Amino acid sequence: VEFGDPELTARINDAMVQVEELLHTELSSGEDFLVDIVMHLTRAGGKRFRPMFALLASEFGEKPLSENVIKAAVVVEITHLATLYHDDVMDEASANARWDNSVAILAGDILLAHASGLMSQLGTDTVAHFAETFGELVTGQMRETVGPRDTDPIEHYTNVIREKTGVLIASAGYLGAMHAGAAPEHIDALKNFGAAVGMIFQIVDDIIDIFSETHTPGTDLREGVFTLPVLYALREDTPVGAELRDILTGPLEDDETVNHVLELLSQSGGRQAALDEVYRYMDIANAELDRLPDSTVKEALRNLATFTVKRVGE
Amino acid sequence: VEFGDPELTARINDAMVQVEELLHTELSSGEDFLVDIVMHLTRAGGKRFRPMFALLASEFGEKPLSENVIKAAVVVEITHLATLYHDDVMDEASANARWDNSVAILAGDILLAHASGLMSQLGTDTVAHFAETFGELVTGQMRETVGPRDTDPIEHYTNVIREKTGVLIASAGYLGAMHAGAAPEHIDALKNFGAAVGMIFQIVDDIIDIFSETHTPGTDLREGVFTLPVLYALREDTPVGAELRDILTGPLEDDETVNHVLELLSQSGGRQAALDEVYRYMDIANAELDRLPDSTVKEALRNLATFTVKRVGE
Ligand code: DMA
Ligand code: DMA
Ligand SMILES: [Ca+2]
Ligand SMILES: [Ca+2]
Ligand SMILES: [Ca+2]
Ligand SMILES: [Ca+2]
Ligand SMILES: [Ca+2]
Ligand SMILES: [Ca+2]
Repeated sequence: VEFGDPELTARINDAMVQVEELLHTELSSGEDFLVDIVMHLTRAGGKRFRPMFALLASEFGEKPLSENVIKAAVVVEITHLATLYHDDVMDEASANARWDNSVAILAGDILLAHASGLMSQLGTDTVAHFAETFGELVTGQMRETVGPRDTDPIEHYTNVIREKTGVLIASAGYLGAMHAGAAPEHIDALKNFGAAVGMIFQIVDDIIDIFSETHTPGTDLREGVFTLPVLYALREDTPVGAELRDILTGPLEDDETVNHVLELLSQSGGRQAALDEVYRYMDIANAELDRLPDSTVKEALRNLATFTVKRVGE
Repeated sequence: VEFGDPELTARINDAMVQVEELLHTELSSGEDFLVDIVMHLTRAGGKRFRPMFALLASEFGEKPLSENVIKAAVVVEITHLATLYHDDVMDEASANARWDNSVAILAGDILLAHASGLMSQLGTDTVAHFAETFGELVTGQMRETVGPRDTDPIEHYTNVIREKTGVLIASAGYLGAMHAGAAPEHIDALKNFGAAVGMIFQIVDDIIDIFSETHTPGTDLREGVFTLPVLYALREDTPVGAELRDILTGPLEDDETVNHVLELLSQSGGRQAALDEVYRYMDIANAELDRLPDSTVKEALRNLATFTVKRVGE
């Protein structure tokens, strides 16, 4: 990406190239018929936020951007891609679709095999950390799939994001810093910062989905997914809260009902409630950066979080 | 199981209990809603052939049946269960079935997370070995899914079994022996023996599916899966080979066509061709046991293979 420091920008950009090379090698490893399938399902790329965060984190150690830092970053990104493959097959909830599903399940699995190969060269602490991280991630997908049962819907939603999204970003910071040989306190801070940042990104995304116009809103609503601002509004002891409770159980479908709900939400206190929750995570993020030495990298991380927050408020 | 040595029988049976305990702990670890799902999909158990083979293999090391041997065995069995979960979802090729599929995909994934936790305590060599093994296994499932393309159907079939089945049994022998501290030659022999045995079990199973009566035959045929004896028969320059080629492309369905094919196969040389291939693997198996010290455990392994072979010939 682009930071204040142009010296930083260049170092990082060079490392991102090394990450992309090793990643491509792994995605294209194996028997022809299998590689063909993986390459056809290749997502067409991404922002690579997770490996970049791992690279930034490594700047706090004695060996920034070293070969094992690049390898850890690739492990994190491979894991990310594997989960997308498995998540996509489940978003699907005749025989040319049952084939498509087998294929993506196996693509996700071969990716995990590749990731494990690299982790074997990174050490058992990485494997242990990965096992916990991937377990959490899978727990988040299961949690989302089963729903809130009879728990508080806001706690459920928070848990789903912490697990499905937060932990892997926390892991990028952890592994980036650890394989750079950073101090334990700094490793821990970057891990915690990643977790807080994961919460910020998702809640901000959810706010935008409901309250913004153009770069149509209400995507989550149509699918029947009620995110933080909606959950807060449904809680209110007001006429708007009451009307939202009475509508948001029945048939979700026609555009007119969706647009009425969207207006109700704009009349509710849900946006600001979600935004205050974003601010609380930003306070957490800032407290973690507090544990790190002042530097342009620290400020680049702070800005990553702050810029996201500013998409929805100040 | 039951071997000649009753002293062996007791040692092994005690270790299998320890394997079952740790396995159950892992399958039942995690959040309530996730454990509930895993336990509901628990296969209802199995023969545990793979962990038993790992335990037998460890008898050739300085530390037979030690705690890490038990842990390796559980890793192999967890991996086995994970692949079944993913394989089952693909054998499936409306919304209460799309839910069932997400669930099994995630169950297989949480199992891999559990396996990785244990491997982190077993060392990087185990993780490396696992990465290769699981990669092969996934390659076999993909290979079966895509079909033989334009390769020799017999080579394809052999590759599918070596990868889908053989490698994990080879891995049980490898890991059992290695974590017992066996000598490299012995570790290697037990690994190779496991691979040969995997081929024997599957080909014998396929022969039985076609040529036996009661403990109905032709399961694979109905599903359109042509195993070794069928592939050999389809190769023959005889009237029976010609008639099989002309039938085994068209509509596979009615019982009368199935039963006619079954009779044709009994008139062909396919059974004996498959059986000679079994004998060739048995020769390989015996050559591997040759590398191991004489002992009741060696003979128990030999008998495991020999007893299987005798289900279909002498
Ligand atoms: C593993 C993982 C988080 C996949 C995508 O999750 P998501 O459902 O938040 O993404 P999308 O909404 O695009 O399906
Ligand atoms: C991972 C794995 C080998 C699952 C079962 O394979 P299979 O298709 O041979 O078993 P089944 O024939 O019972 O589906
Ligand atoms: Ca999804
Ligand atoms: Ca969104
Ligand atoms: Ca309004
Ligand atoms: Ca199957
Ligand atoms: Ca069978
Ligand atoms: Ca006959």
